[PDB]
Amino acid sequence: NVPHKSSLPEGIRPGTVLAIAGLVPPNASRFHVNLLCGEEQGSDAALHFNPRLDTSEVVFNSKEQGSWGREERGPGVPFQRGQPFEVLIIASDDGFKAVVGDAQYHHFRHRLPLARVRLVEVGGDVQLDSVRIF
Amino acid sequence: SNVPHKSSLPEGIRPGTVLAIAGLVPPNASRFHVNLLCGEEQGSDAALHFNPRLDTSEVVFNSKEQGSWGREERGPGVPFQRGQPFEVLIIASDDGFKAVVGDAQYHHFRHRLPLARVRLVEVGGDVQLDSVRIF
Repeated sequence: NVPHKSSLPEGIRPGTVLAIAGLVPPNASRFHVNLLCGEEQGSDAALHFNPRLDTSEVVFNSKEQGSWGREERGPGVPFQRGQPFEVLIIASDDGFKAVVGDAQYHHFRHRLPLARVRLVEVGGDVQLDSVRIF
Repeated sequence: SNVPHKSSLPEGIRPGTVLAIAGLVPPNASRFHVNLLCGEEQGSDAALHFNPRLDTSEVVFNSKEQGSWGREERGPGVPFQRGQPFEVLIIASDDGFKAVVGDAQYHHFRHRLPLARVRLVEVGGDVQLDSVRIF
């Protein structure tokens, strides 16, 4: 289950849009999208977006110096085993707006500097159709 | 055909706002528009006028301020077709508006009016509107 990696050569800014389309496999337990601050294993995560099919929830968090912050959770779980999905992660000045299925889902206020984000990683139990940066 | 469609934005929009517009260009369409307007009055100032012209095969970008239009900019050819559906994103940044069409970057329009002046999104002209969403 190797995680997908896409570099952000000039990082991201208010107005950057990450569009991720995929399918949750029928036996899926969980998957994630990470906005990381570099290529090092264990690099800080400005945003950890973690749909959990097994525990019926979506967890948001950040990671800094190897320790996880306090979890935030969205309402319910807008993902279904066997079903395709489209997520938008939109950077603004205040944080990240996660859009799922054409509806605003959660707003994660910035914990780390947005200028530190350099890499998108997608891992876990997910079939990745496309990652696009607008 | 959902038109003219108005989405009021009383709190305005900021950098990181995404306007997703989907619809059908009907068989004999001449042109349609997406306007980011500064108020509800007729002839209001426009931070952005996005104007696909099927009849002349151009896409024009412009602004209107103090009742006067600015200098038009033009995108690269026309990524719309009579009889075909489309998906547009208009993305606001600190610097301007990025127009995405069919999942490909199409044009960047540098801000001419302060983004903070925008109060309303209007869609009109020869388009059968599917959905207008603002994130």
